[PDB]
Amino acid sequence: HRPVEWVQAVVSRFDEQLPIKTGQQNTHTKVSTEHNKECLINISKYKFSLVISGLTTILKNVNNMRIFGEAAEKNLYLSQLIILDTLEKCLAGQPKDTMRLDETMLVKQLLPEICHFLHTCREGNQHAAELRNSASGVL
Amino acid sequence: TFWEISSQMLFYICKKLTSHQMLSSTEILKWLREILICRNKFLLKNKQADRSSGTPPICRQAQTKLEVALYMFLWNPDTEAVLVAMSCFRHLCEEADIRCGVDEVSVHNLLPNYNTFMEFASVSNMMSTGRAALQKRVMALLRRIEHPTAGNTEAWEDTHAKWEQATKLILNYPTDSLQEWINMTGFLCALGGVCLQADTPVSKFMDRLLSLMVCNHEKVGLQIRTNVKDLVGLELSPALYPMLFNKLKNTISKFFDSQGQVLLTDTNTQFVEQTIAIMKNLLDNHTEGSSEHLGQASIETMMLNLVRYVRVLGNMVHAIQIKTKLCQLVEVMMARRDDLSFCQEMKFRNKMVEYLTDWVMGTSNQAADDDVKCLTRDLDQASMEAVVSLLAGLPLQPEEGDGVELMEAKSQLFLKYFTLFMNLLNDCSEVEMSRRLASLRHCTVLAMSNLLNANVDSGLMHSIGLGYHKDLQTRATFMEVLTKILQQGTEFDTLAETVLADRFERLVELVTMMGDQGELPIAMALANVVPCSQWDELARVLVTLFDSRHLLYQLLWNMFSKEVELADSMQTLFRGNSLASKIMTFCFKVYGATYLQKLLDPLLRIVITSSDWQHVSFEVDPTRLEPSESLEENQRNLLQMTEKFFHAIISSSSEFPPQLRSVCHCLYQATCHSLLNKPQNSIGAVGSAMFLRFINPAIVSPYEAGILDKKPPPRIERGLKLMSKILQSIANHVLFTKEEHMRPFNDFVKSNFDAARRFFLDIASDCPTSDAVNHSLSFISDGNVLALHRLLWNNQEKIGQYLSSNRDHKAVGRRPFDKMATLLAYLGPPEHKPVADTHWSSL
Amino acid sequence: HSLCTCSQLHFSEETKQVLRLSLTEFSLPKFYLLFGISKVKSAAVIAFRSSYRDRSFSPGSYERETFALTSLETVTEALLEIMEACMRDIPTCKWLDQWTELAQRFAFQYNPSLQPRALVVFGCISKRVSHGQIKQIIRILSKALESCLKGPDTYNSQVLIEATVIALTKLQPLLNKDSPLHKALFWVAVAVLQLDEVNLYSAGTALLEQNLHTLDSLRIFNDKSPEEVFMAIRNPLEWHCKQMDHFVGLNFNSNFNFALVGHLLKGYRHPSPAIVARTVRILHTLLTLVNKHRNCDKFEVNTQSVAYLAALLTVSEEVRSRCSLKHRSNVLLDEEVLTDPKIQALLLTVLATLVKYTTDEFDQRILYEYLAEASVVFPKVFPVVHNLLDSKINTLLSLCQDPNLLNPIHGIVQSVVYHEESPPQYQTSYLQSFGFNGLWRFAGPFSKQTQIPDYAELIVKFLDALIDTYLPG
Ligand SMILES: [Zn+2]
Repeated sequence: HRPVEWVQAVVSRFDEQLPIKTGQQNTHTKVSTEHNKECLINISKYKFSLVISGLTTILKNVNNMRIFGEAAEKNLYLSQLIILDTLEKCLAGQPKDTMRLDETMLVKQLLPEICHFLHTCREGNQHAAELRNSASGVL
Repeated sequence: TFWEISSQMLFYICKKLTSHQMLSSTEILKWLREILICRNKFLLKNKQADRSSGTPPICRQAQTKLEVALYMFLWNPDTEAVLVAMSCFRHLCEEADIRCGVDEVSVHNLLPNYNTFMEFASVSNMMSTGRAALQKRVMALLRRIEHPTAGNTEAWEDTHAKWEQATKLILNYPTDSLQEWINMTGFLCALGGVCLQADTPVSKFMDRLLSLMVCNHEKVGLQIRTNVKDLVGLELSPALYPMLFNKLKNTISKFFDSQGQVLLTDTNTQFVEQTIAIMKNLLDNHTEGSSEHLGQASIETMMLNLVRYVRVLGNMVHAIQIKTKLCQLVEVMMARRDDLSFCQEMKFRNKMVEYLTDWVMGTSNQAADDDVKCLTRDLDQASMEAVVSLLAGLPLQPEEGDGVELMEAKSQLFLKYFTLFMNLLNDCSEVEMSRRLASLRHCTVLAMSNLLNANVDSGLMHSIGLGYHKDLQTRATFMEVLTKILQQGTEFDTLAETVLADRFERLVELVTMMGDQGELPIAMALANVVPCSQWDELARVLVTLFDSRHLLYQLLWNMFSKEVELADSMQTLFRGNSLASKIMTFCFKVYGATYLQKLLDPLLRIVITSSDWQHVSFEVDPTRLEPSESLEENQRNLLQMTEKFFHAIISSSSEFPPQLRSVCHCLYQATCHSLLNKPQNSIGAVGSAMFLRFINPAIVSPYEAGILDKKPPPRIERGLKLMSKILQSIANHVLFTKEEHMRPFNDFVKSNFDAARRFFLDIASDCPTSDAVNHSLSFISDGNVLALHRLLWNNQEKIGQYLSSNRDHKAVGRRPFDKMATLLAYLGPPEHKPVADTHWSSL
Repeated sequence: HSLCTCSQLHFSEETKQVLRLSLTEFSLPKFYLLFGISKVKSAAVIAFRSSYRDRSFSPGSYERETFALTSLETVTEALLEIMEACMRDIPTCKWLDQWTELAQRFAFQYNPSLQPRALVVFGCISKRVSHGQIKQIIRILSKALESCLKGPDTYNSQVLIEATVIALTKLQPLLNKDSPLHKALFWVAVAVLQLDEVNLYSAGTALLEQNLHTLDSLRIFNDKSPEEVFMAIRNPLEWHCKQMDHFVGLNFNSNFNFALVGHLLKGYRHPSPAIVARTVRILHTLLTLVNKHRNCDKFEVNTQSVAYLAALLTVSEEVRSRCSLKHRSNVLLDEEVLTDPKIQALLLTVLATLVKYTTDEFDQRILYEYLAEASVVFPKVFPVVHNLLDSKINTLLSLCQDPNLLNPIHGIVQSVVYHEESPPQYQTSYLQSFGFNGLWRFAGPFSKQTQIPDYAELIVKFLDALIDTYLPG
């Protein structure tokens, strides 16, 4: 009832601190936003479907948007790098109780986004090199 | 191998950091921080396993080049490096603690500036701010370095050469570099005291600094004059004031040729306009440690030459602006009149009332016929505010050299000033700007009050006609002055003990109020809110007052207890700079000076003059021993002397001053309670502190303490210094180790551990309250009270706020605070201090 | 000045020093403020005018400052002090008896413009009081409430309620040592803290700080507890009281100690800093009397003393140290002693209420640490507190940027989800089951619109019954 809304707030504040999203200095030397990540990671251990399903939609929007300019691109490369690093720790730290209860999500929500990075990418010599390394670890 | 290899690495790298700037310097600094941490851990581990801790010459030659690099980073333009470099200072303190656990004298001997270094680390734990804000904190810390060393003294001289080359490139060749220059200059001004003591490198920094004050450079000239004025006024180290006042004077004395005719040059005007701004800031702020240096030199002859120069500028928009600022400096100079030194104060104050009353011409702006000459109105306001301050308690003196007799000459002089103020008073009538005339008229009536108050005999006749004036507000003021004069006896008349004896009786009873639980709210409140610059005055007044009432123990118990419990330094903290320490210095210096003179005087006469000791030496260092000297002969003589001095001290328990037994007891109780709330012995610390801080300095240097008329011969000087170490060890209850020179005496010191303790027992065994010994003299101490009543008045507002917060359970409707406001208002404002008849002197 | 220099009177030298010192106090800026002429440099200049024979002055600045009955006390007590000093040197002097009679004639008669002031004077210069007089003062308070709610002319009679409470403060210490009213006057202080007005709340506490103080000198709590002393005398008229609890929402028959702290919490919101410190003293004083009955060192944690220790948490340094959170002597939130579900639900509600209104960085830090720690120690009953924490946390999660204030909050979130998925055993309406459904409302900020809560009609009947039970005639 009430606490469900508390989780959304931690999830929502994750979006509005990605560099592509306007940087309003809420990072406060990145200490504040750093704490929000770790709290979000811990919640995954008990609400696995909600946090994960929250992060696919966040990633789905970042990929599917248009930007122009060298400065803007550096942000998009940097923002997606954070999402995958965070998305892997949620999976990695899950208790190994064979919690295989996500059949519906993967087939049409998460995989069609991870497979996107693994395609042989000629957009950048170095940028795509590090992402494909990051997306492989998650897959 | 580790200490030789590790230090050699440090020597090489620490030499490159000071060599010149590099792109990666900030990074090498962070790495260097961690290398020091690792060295500390190994030392701690090694010390536990075996004390051994080798210190080869390379160890000392690399322990020094490190400090020469932690100072020179304090003015780096980058804010990141400077914040790191302050942190590294803490590691030098820790490495000293490990190397020697005796914080009493070992820690403060390896690392003389231990105390201030601990303050560097704390500041670094603060919110990051701009460059300007941080630099104003680095300087304040640098101003507190006391003892010269090889790190202090070489850092100043090393960065001076860099400073002297940056200036040439900025000037000789017609913004990033200008910010580095501004940092270096602030470094040398703040940390110049160490390098002080003709052609010394410090006296050349000052010379170059008084040429930039008049720098006329087409491109950057303006910024140099502005920063130099700011730094030399607000940031200079107080220990350099005597060298400044004496250098500005010798620069202005060349503007007058023979026969005293001024020489306008359009650059002498620029110099004499910066000097006023420098002297106005340097006087208008109170900095700790300036009390003993501000009053060392006189500034009379410089101030007279400043008024006598601007007197000839003329009338203009510029000249009238210089005259206004010169009048505002005099007003500040008369506020600090009790911290300056005068050779003839009465004639100085008389000879400037004469000068400044010539610019007070009224109606000039109306005659000027100019709208821009509204400034000349401000000059009259400035001149009258200055003249009011010069006349407070000033007897009139006619400049001698004329036939007229003294009494008749003073009367003609009073009339001259009186008629001048009356004429100015008439022109401020409403019929003849409603605010400007209100202020100027108020001052003129406050200057005739001061002139008459000090010259009743000389000028009462000329003033009686003020009682029928046309202005009813002037008649009221004149009839309050006549009331004051009547209430004061014409002369002493032996009426001080009767008329005024009971006037302030209620004042002292208020401060000595035994606040419940013995808290003394007024005394404690007075301690907190008084400015630090006035802490010397407060210690004298409080100690003298309470002792006269036979309550000295009560004051001390509330004074030392806080710091001892507040800080683990306990006895160690009473040797810094703080109110609790200054009360200690006063008690030793005033009550104990006579104790030592009657003790060491006969003994020093024997060794210094007696025939038996005509040809003797006290040199027991084989390395320093001369070929003719015999070690056995030297050792026996030195031992016999220590028997004479040590024996005399023990037998002098009965003559120990009563005033000091209370001080010793408080430390005994305060330290005893400190252990209670936490095999250490209370008497151990009291006796050790007493010996090191009271008796040892007298023995080591008897001449500079007034026990002797001329400096002792070098032979006896060495003997006394060695004897001090032997006497100190006995008090500490320790033996000699690591010093083979003194090892043969470890038997003598051991046999005396008992007798010393019995002595400390006698002095420190007095009752916490003097129930056994009591007397009631109740000194009136009139001259001391006036100083107290003057101190309370000036701090009325701050004292009130402090008391209000506490005593919450019982409101302040009738707490001491409410009694103070009623009593202060009843007594009235304090009098004016009379002119000084001597040079400045201190305790 | 005339008393000092009068010849018909022969004052000793000690007395004349007192009069001369008083003559100086009245000229200070403190007393210029009491008389209402602050902003005036000299009073004499304004009193007279030079052109009185020429023209007639035209009054200006019709705005006039309000007069507070607390200022009349300071004036009425500085003048009483002067009179007494003179009466010592005058045998068989009648000054104080005559002044007392004049005060009575106006105190006990209906006059909207003089009765409030006369009542305050009467209680300051009186040396004796009887039951009959203490009866009439309460009957005036009863009627003032009745008239106040009937019509809109409220401020006129809200001052007559303030002066009546002020007088009872000054007269109780003079009552008979064995009168029943020493205890019944406790329920008058409480009934005055329920009217929700800053001036009535400030005067209500002063009658309670001293009521406890007087009862000690008579040694009534020596072998009993405040709950037994005050609840026994309330028994005869419980029927009227049982209806006041229901509307206010604080049951006194369920948990006396938590109900009383439910009234003293609103005192942290008072604008005056000097009244916030007064309510802190009362909390200290009540803690001492309850533990002493148990001989429990004055800081032990138990069912009786848990309520007072929660309130003092954010103000007293000693309480924090003596009762510190376990996961850093004893520790608050002990599950070995705080076993009853009710007593561990009235402790969390107090801790959540304090944060909801607090707006200080330091204060919020200390309280969120205890709530975060309490989430793991009382998982079952914590969800009865979500609403009091819901709104403010939601904002704090988003916009906060303070690591010190952010770590404890995250601890709360991590603990709610982990213990979720279990059916709700205790709901948010658990407190209403046994009365305390008004604890979180009563402690809110004072209302700007000064309106009687409109259940004062019950208080009027309660006082009416009180007089009959203990003052039959
Ligand atoms: Zn001289």
